[PDB]
Amino acid sequence: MRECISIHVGQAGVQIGNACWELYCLEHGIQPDGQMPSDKTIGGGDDSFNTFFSETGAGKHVPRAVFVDLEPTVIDEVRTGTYRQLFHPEQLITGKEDAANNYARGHYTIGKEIIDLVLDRIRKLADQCTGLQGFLVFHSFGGGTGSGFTSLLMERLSVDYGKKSKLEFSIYPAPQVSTAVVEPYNSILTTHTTLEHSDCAFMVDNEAIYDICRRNLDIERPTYTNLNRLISQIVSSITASLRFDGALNVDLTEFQTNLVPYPRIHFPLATYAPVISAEKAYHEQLSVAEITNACFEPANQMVKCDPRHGKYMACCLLYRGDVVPKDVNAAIATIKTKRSIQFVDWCPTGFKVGINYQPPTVVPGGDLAKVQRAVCMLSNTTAIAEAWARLDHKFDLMYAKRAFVHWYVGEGMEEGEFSEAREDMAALEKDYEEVGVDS
Amino acid sequence: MEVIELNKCTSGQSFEVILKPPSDPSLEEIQKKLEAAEERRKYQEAELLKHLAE
Amino acid sequence: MREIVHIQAGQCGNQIGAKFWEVISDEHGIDPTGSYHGDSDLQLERINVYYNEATGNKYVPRAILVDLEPGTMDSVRSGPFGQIFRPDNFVFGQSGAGNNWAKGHYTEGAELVDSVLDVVRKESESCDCLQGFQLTHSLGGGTGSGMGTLLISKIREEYPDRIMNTFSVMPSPKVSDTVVEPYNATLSVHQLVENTDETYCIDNEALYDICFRTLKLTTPTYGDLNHLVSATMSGVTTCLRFPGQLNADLRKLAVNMVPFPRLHFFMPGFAPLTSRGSQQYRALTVPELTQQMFDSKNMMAACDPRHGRYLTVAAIFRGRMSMKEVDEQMLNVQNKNSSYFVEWIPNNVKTAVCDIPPRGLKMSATFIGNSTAIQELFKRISEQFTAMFRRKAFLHWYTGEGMDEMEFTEAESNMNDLVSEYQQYQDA
Amino acid sequence: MYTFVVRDENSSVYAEVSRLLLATGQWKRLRKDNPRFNLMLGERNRLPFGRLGHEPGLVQLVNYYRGADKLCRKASLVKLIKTSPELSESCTWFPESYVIYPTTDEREVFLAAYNRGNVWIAGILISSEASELLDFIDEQGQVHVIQKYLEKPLLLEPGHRKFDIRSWVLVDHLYNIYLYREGVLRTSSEPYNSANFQDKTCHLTNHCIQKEYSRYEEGNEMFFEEFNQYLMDALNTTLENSILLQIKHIIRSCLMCIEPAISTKHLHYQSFQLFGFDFMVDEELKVWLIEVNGAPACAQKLYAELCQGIVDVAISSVFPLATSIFIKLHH
Ligand SMILES: Nc1nc2c(ncn2[C@@H]2O[C@H](COP(=O)(O)OP(=O)(O)OP(=O)(O)O)[C@@H](O)[C@H]2O)c(=O)[nH]1
Ligand SMILES: Nc1nc2c(ncn2[C@@H]2O[C@H](COP(=O)(O)OP(=O)(O)O)[C@@H](O)[C@H]2O)c(=O)[nH]1
Ligand SMILES: [Ca+2]
Ligand SMILES: [Mg+2]
Repeated sequence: MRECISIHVGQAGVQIGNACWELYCLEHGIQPDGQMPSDKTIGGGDDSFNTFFSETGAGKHVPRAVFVDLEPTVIDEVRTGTYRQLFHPEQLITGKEDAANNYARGHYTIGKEIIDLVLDRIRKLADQCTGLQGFLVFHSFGGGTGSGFTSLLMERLSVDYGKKSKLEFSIYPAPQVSTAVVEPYNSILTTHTTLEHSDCAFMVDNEAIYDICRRNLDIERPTYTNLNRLISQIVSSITASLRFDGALNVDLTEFQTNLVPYPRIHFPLATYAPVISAEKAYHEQLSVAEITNACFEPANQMVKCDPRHGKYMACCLLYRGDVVPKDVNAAIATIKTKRSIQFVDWCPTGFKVGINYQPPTVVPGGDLAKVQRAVCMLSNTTAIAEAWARLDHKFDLMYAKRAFVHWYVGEGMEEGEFSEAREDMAALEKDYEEVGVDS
Repeated sequence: MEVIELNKCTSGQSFEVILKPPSDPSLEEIQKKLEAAEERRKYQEAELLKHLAE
Repeated sequence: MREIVHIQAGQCGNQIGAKFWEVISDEHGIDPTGSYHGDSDLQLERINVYYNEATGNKYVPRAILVDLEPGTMDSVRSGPFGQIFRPDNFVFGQSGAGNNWAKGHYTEGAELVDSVLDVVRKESESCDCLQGFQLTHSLGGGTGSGMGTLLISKIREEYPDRIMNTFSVMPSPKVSDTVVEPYNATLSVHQLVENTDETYCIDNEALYDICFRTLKLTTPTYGDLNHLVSATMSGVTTCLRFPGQLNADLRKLAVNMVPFPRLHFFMPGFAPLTSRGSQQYRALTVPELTQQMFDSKNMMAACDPRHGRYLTVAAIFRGRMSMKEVDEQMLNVQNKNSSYFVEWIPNNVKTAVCDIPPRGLKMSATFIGNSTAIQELFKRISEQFTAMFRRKAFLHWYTGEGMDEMEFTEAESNMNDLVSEYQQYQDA
Repeated sequence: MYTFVVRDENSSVYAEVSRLLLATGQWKRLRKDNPRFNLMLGERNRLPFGRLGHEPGLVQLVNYYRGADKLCRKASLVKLIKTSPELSESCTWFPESYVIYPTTDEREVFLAAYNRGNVWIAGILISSEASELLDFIDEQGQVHVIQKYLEKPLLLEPGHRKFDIRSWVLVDHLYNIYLYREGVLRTSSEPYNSANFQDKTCHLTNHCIQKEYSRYEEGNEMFFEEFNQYLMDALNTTLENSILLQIKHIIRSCLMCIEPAISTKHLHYQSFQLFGFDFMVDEELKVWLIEVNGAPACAQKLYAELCQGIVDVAISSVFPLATSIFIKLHH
């Protein structure tokens, strides 16, 4: 058994954190006080679910995680909500002044001022770990902390834990819920600095989650709660394999082996289905064929983009519920004809499939209905570069006029770190173009 | 059209289905970079206090 | 919490400041004695941004009352809420400043200033997270104009890294008849360009035009003006005082509104406009609130917004309503008038909603625009200044305090620059 | 109100569209870089499809289908027909073609069928000899295609000259295939002379190279009522039966082949697009396809009508306001 540390950074990462950690608790049958009657290994055991929870001699199961906001308002809701008993005071790190949606502020000013306390607090968890494999980092691109501290922390982590894996769940900015206009600045900046320290990034575009909540759950004006609950389902599909008995995606190195042939193209597109309203009077259950096809409709992806215009370099199907290979292959067979699904030549046209027999768990009174089966696809398609092209364009419109630049410069950041960050993005978009988008 | 490495357990199954075959800086340099930023940040404030003291 | 130190100086300064306090004190449930008597814990949840905790569950405005003459001190101390201010926080001289910037900044204001800064230290020193200051003052007189901008220079020097916020009342010959106000205003604008992060431009031309035309106030008074200045102040500070996401501290506001350091002059706007004591018969529908708040008849700076381009814009909605509709309506605005927003700042309009409404309104909106069209206002002042500086007229009132022509030439040049700067960004 | 930007100032065709839209008080033209548009009249190359369909509050329409270039680039079209089971070598309305590269290559495979009457085509080079032909492109420095030059073209009279059929096809967001009723033959002025494969005059009907030499038709454009008449007076048939039946069949077969790859049915932006198909009638009245044109211009006579029809079926269909010139190709 090999443990993983979760690191939730900034408001978004921390609020998404409890969304996951709550769900995780429901799935493994853990209670708000760390108790898990089902575990009989009282005070330990190297069970698959220990990867995410450690055990206390009193029988409390404690997430292998640390949250860290540069301001206290959000984390205080974690040290007071239902699951306050469940975490450990020292894994909820907070500062006083935040980073005012300013990457440079959270990276340099205030970053420096609380990196070591974070790194230390993290080594604490690496010790009660017999074979730590790496970290999952949850953050937003747009905020001060989320963008600027995380990239700071990602570089100390490549120093402090060289042989360790780092995965990202990263929230791409959308104006329908964004609270800053400099967000493209912070997104490009933090992507650049972080690109070489992250083994695999899952970018959830707020815009995508938001329409999924509007169209499929009848929710008028989605709140962060709705968004964050849906993100916890998809996140739980990506991590189910690390906490349950399986042979596919058993440890974090396997994620980059399965999804990431090139190190820079490490942003797999996640696609999930079915997403049904709990209040739906009746819903005719969807079939393995029907859910698997849904995975090729752009309207279910965590990122609106067209994979028909782009090539694949990997694909994974993560089924939860009542699924058997016969149906899976059957369905593949048939979508293979109807849809346009070209891989790149130096890659086999093929799917890796995993099935967890236990259907998806829903937060009682949440927005999602229980479903007899569900699937998360993890395609690595070049089509996700669409997201970079549009973010880079917004960057270009503003930096041409130098709008807002003085806020980052005034914190010490040098104007050039803007152009070198952006130029790296152009490299990134160029590689995506070479690889895919040939035939 | 080719199921590979079917692995079964009481939690679920895992397999591969193929249809067609194929046709870093240092704590030193990190600190060298944070500090170049407070040196600029503190210089800017110097010049500002300097103006204000004029 | 992030605390804000409020300073209010001079006649104008001290009277819009007292009004602001009685309005937000109601909003937050504090009674004219400093004791909480509301319901919603949303009232108290951020109360310490603007108030201070004393034993008795009592709440003291973190306010400092400054003037070079005892008149206005005594009026406010004998106003409705005259009793809820830290009495050592009254700093006042005797001379007065006689509508003279140079006396507020240089000669009379000098004697008094350190006594003001002591209270500012004593207030700042007991802040866990001072975020900055907000000063209320006028720009056409002598104390608030001249001593206000001096205090701002002295405050930035002790707190170079806290935010500086001013509500600055601009002079208009529709409401005043002192000939030297264009001098005081240009000397003060020159200071504000260099030393404040965010300045709201409460223009007395706009305040008079609203009151006289729109509200049909035949014989308006400063209490009528100050009624518009009261609602606006409550509006643009909602995001600091109740729980929320957007523009919820002075820095985060600035990073959202100020794309270049000098262009930090804001054009406010309120809907619905109301004469005080106006019986409110109907609520505004969300599309009504939206249309009006963007309308020129509704600005607090007499500038044609269609004569420029919006650099950035913040919209605050208050009262129980539909975010689904606010969001629909705010989008439609930018979509049907899309050239009036610079295309080189994407998504430059941020919208907040506060469920708690202001007093006597079920529904209001408050608009904060950073529009290049505010060059019209500085231009108005600049042309009055020039008219009489080109003949060094009335200059003796100033050179006899030890000022020197050269200063007037500088303040004028920096403002003429500010205008050309706003104009270059009108063309992209 | 609706908003459009313009980003190809060389479109005779969508210059008419923007002119019409404006002339309604219901359409304003933003500046190309303003993102807050409903309609993008879109550039010819590297049009930023990635950026479309993300403005909330706005419904966005663009006048191209991402990936319609497969139909509209000669080397790609070939590969499209050859590979797509819907078309394949079962295809009998496409001249026999291969893709060749200067200095997936079908050069060996080309000669393979080159054997013993054999004339082919690549301005461009026509010749009945592999040498001089293959090496022409083998130097050229631009990938080109080798297509069997049709030796027995139907030739109009009086003249004994070859022509060229242009049909305009509009495909809206629903993937309705509209065929504009009026088409044009691009006629040759110099009587088509066999053994002149290097003449490039009588042999080529390109409106350009014909305006160099030219008589019977105003600017070498014959329209359908005249061509129908001639087809009746000689030949004894209709334009409908002999030719247009094949044409409607080729437009439908091509556009649907790619429909799964460019349909915007369930997409966050909508496409429509105007295609110009280029056909060749031959001696036995059998239609052949050559160019599909992705940004076609229009015969001067017909601009008024087609361009209004584009606005009508393709743009107003999506953005409404307050007999039909097209033939919907049913599928
Ligand atoms: N989907 C989603 N996005 C969120 C949530 N919370 C915050 N965000 C996004 O995250 C962005 C800022 O991220 P952070 O850098 O972490 O901001 P923060 O956590 O407040 O930390 P500071 O920026 O230092 O104040 C905001 O613009 C939001 O759009 C959430 O709960 N769900
Ligand atoms: N809008 C507004 N303007 C005011 C108010 N009180 C004074 N003023 C303006 O301030 C100017 C006088 O400035 P003054 O009070 O003498 O400045 P001070 O001596 O430095 O305090 C007049 O021209 C008025 O237009 C007020 O309550 N509201
Ligand atoms: Ca057990
Ligand atoms: Mg924040």
